Amino acid sequence: NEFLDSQRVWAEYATKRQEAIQQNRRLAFEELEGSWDRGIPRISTLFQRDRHTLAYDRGHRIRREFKQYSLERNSPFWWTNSHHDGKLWNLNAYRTDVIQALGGIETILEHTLFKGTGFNSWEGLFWEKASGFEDSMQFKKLTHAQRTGLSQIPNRRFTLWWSPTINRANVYVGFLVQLDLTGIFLHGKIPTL
Amino acid sequence: SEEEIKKFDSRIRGILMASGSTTFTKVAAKWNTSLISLFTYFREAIVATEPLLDILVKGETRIQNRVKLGLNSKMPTRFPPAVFYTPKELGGLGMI
Amino acid sequence: QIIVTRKAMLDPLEVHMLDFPNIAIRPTELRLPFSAAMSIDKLSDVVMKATEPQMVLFNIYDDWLDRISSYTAFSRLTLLLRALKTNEESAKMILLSDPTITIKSYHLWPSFTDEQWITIESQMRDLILTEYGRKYNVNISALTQTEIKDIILGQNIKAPSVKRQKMAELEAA
Amino acid sequence: LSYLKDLENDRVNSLSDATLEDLQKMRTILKSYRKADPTNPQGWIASARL
Amino acid sequence: LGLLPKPEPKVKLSNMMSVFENDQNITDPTAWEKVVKDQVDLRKRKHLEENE
Amino acid sequence: QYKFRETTHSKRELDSGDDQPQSSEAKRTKFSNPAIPPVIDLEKIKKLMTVTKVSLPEGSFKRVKPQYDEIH
Amino acid sequence: SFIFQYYGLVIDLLLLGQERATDLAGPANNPNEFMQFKSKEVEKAHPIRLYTRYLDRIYMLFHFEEDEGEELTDEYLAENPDPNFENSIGYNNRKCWPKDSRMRLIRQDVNLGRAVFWEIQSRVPTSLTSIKWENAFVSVYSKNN
Amino acid sequence: ASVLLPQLRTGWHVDQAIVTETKRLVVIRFGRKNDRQCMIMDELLSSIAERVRNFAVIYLCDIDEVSDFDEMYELTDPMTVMFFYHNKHMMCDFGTGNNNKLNFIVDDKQEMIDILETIFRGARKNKGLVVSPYDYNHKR
Amino acid sequence: IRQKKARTILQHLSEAWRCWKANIPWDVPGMPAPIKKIIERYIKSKADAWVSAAHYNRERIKRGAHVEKTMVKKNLGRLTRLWIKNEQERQRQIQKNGPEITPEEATTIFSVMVEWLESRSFSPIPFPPLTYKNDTKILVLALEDLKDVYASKVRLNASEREELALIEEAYDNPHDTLNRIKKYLLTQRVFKPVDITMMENYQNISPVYSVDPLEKITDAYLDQYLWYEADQRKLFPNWIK
Amino acid sequence: APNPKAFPLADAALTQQILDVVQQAANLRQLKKGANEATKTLNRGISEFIIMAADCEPIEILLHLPLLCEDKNVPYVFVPSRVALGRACGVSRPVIAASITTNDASAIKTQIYAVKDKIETLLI
Amino acid sequence: KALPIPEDQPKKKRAGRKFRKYKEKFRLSHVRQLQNRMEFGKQEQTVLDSYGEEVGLGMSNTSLQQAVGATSGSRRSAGNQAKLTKVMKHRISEANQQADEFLI
RNA sequence: AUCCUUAUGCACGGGAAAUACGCAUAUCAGUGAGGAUUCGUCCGAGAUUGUGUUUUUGCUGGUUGAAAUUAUAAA
Repeated sequence: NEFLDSQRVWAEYATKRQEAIQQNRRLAFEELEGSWDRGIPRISTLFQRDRHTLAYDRGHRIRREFKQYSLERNSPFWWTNSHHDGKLWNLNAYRTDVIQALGGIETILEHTLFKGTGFNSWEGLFWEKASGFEDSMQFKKLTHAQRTGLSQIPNRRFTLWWSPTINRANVYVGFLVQLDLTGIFLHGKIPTL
Repeated sequence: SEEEIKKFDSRIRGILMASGSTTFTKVAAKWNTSLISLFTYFREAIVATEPLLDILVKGETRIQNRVKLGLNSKMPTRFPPAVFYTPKELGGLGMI
Repeated sequence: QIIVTRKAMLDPLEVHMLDFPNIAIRPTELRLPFSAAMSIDKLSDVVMKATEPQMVLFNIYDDWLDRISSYTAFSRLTLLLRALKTNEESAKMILLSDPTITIKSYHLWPSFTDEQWITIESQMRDLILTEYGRKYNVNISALTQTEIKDIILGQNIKAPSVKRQKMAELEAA
Repeated sequence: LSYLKDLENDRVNSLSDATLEDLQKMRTILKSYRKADPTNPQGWIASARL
Repeated sequence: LGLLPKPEPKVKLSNMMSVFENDQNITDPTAWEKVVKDQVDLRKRKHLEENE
Repeated sequence: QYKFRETTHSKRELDSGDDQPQSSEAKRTKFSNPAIPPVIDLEKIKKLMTVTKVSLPEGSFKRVKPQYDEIH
Repeated sequence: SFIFQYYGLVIDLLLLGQERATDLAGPANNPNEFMQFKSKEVEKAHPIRLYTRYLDRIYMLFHFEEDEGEELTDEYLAENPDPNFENSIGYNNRKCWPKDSRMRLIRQDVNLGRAVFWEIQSRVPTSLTSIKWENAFVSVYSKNN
Repeated sequence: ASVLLPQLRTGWHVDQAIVTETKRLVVIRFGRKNDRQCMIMDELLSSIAERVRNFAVIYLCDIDEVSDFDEMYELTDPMTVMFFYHNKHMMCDFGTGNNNKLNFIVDDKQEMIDILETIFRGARKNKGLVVSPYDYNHKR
Repeated sequence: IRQKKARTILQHLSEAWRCWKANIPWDVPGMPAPIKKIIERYIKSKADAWVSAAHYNRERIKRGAHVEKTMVKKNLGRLTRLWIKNEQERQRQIQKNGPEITPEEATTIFSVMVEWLESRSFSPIPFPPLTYKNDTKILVLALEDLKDVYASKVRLNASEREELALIEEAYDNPHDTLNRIKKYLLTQRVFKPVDITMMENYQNISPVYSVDPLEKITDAYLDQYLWYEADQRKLFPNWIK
Repeated sequence: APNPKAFPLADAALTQQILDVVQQAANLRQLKKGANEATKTLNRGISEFIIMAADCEPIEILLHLPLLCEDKNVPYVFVPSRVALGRACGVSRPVIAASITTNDASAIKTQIYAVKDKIETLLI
Repeated sequence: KALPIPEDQPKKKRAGRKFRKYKEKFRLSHVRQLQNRMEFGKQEQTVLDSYGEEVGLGMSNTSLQQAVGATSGSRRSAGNQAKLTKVMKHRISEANQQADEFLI
């Protein structure tokens, strides 16, 4: 579909260009909406702002391929190079759809501790990320154990968030031990939680 | 190709190992990237190849289990999918 | 940094400053005394005598920057403006204690000497403090930090709402 | 002494498609700008640009 | 193991705005300026005096 | 004054002789040991009086210790 | 990378010979689009219809007009006498594919394929690159496969 | 190692060792000389001991030769190690469940050091329990 | 005083193993013959066990069987070392018996190249001129590629930082950098030596060559230029990918 | 006592002067230490004057330099102390040969010339 | 050489234009802090870098800004712009000198 | 007596850097360290080893919290 569609939309683009020429115009990238995130390379290429520089980036695919010998951490996308090709996939739709599948945001939240945070709506919030947190406290004279603990930490948040559905009958079966002084029953030594 | 499938499997396994320290989220992200790589690049080919499909099934399961293990020594009956598939931004892991 | 005095100038300003993304629009905890622009005399006059939208320019540090530091100058301005805000007339009087100490044709403040300037500043400070005392019933002894806060910001102050206080207490116990 | 990533080597262009939610805020802002009397003109222009 | 002198903060016209150990730093702006400028002069004067 | 490391020491005697014209020898070791380490200073500590305010001058004692300038 | 490519060009030329490589290219003033040529006739000249290379992996597509293939097979036999027919065994297929629809190792076809690969091997020197039978995969299309 | 680590002859000796390290932590290895697992542990600890030196100390106990300390583990008696500070027993919660003693081989020298470090820290704090940085839950 | 001696001998044992791993001889002088022999024997035994063990581990990994999370890592080190040994041994062998291309072969293949070139009628790629038309752009491209790696990461190690700094310098004093590059191309026949960390694509590994950050810039430039230049002149046939 | 073949040996004051000159040259980069460097200088022609160490043992390792000087008409001395010479050069390690090199635009040209003259006087 | 007794001292407490800079190099920046915050609901903004698309800017980019386009207000700092080592600097200087010589 | 050069020492002042900066009963080192090269030659001063700190030494200040708290005495 992508290759046939590429064939199509490039022809279309060419036609458009010809038309523009006939009517003396630079080709309006406003018109190419519809056939924008299609084609290989994408029509998003042609009107990227670094077009004329990337003209000289040649033997680029092969260079990318040969990164398996230069940079160590190894590349799950050696094949395409965003610049010269474009977003060769989209998965934005996917994120949207997954939420829907799990009864929308609200439903998802109702799994999580969220309502415990006691906000009216969710519009105004933000998370502090885990990687960021790790980074922040990895500028200190920390003995390896400490570092490990820090690394672990970004779970001791995730777990808590998902607590109220990692800590019920159906998820884990067994005891129901009372966390001391509190009406909070575990369903297992989910130690972080 | 068999070889590519094998490579994919290895990648999954790699992700799974070196997890002890590594966060659930990071691991999940890695998995996503690997799976995205697999899919975006072959696309058509996966739906035919049954072995690859099987691997994907199992790989995903393994990934889920790592998280489960982290959460509790005892394996659960089952989580909801929620924790795994909910997006990073709603506090999930964002497995694709 | 476009620092803004009012809290909610950010959004509209931000919108109008996408074209200059280098620029970073900062709110502030300081109740800065630029609301006392109209307490200044020449400026006020110019505002009055506009028949139209008029972009108008002033070295609000008139004869200052060759004599004292930029920061120093700004501090002085803050002191004076604050005083003006508190009670304009008093400030004016202070400025115009000596009629020999005139205001030039292109300035907005009474071209003093350095000792004189210092004295004026002191007077202004006194006015600020005394006025504050009169207003919000407080002993003028305080701490130097507190005094500084009062002058610079006239800020909200660490004013924990009753609820907050209660929460804190709970946490403590 | 893993050092900090030189701030100005942060990632810049060819980003993901802008989020509907995000866009809506902008739209709202522009509506406010417009509806709070016309500029007269530039508000409309700004909206168009957006 | 002495406290025979004391060590103060070496202000300048670039510090000026950032030192708070000595008082009056925004309180009495021009007084503060005088103090800091004066201090600087003394330092310079001291150097010159030493040379002399 | 001496620039190019003044003069050498075969047994130090030569150096001493050289110094002789300058003529000021043993005072500057009663300073140099106080600086080159402060062990002498430490010993001394384990004091010193100025012409203070209201000396009288019947009063005659002044110690020093780092939490406080203890006057007797 | 560039160096590697250049080196492989030498090897490519050897594989293709000067003449066939040239044909594949087209002329210098007006080069060809990958896999195309100018004429149907220059396509149908040498065996080597398409050729390509992606790094180490080369991909030569040969054609043969029955008789030619037979001749090649005969030559191969002469060089390497194959009485016991240890040739469908000792060969590679795409063990991925079904049983049914991989290279039917139909003796003659197998022989042809092996002959072709032998020829290819002969074409390039050893000392630049070991081209091994193990590593090669020589699908044959025919009346059979 | 045999030559690297110091070994104990009798229960009294062991007790003395446990008591008399005020500053350092004390890892004893209770194990039968000729066993695989025990040997491995000793090898690991040989490496670690020098490293951790200024904070911990490693010792060895032939459990068959010195049978005084079958109070410690109710006669389970696999080839274990135990952690001590100010003559208090120090409790290192892994997954395993045996919070008392690590009755299992760890292979990452660094990992071993880290756990020792953790326990030292715990001891200094005054804590009896300490959660290991690592999990385990494989090597029972 | 035997304990001390034993301890010493332990170190010797360790050190010969280390040497073997490195791939350096254990030509210790004052050691007595039979002890030395014993040590050698031990080392041999280790090798027999060690290499084989590594291979087994690798096989297991390939299978996807079950293997300890540190064991695999260990194997990868050991395996890497073995690979290195093999490669350097290969090199040594080559050195011993001359270049595997005999002259006739060379003549054949060189001739093939030359004739091809003639057929294609190829203007050779000239040295990057002192005032090259597409110089600056090329340089920029090179630097971008170098950067690429970091664009993600939030911390940097030291080497990485150094590299980044170099890149910045190149950007910021472009002319100077260009000059340096040119000089290197002209002259520099010698180089800071290259360390080879090994990869992890488990089912088959190797090799990541870490060149010194400075040389890298020059190399990058060269890569950019040749690939550009070749493309401009059609050195590479339509077929090559 | 110093070697006979080390000739011309300076006198004390002269020696001191020479060392001062050396020091000056060292600061101004107008000197080269070391037998081999001295030799190089001589070959070039850049040597204004050569300073050797009498207390070089084994003296032989210098005693080409004098010959070279003679054949190039560069004046030369030995000083007595190789340690001293080394120090002057700016080297803790003890040195045997140095060369004050030529350069018209030296501040210390005049001083150097004086020393050269002195050296010449010694020679005969 | 042994590891040091792990004690947990907090003695330092320093600050000072002079000392800030140094430490500014190691501190996370303000834009990095911003990045580390991710808006809650939204599909939060990612830069697809060819080597790895993974990277989320995060709440560095302002809502409105995000909706439109990029920012150089978040190219803020001079106090962590990767400077060379002593060695590296020296090497570069040497190279420059060589180049100059060649040019003559 | 006036002006300048070099080195140093003391300092004002202005900067950059600390991934740097030391130390050594060590081994070697202008009687050649380590490097260049157009291959003719050229530069000429540390190197090796061990090791102590090294997201930093010493000091100050604030806000805070911490919970931050008020002498005796006669009718």
